[PDB]
Amino acid sequence: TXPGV
Amino acid sequence: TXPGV
DNA sequence: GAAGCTTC
DNA sequence: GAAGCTTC
Repeated sequence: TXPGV
Repeated sequence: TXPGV
C-alpha cells in the first residue's frame, strides 16, 4: 500500500 | 501502491 | 532491508 | 497470479 498502509 | 499506482 | 493487498 | 515503491 502507502508507503505506509 | 494502490491497488493500482 | 523490512513492510504491507488488492485488483485486474 | 502478475503488478507495482517508498518509508521508516
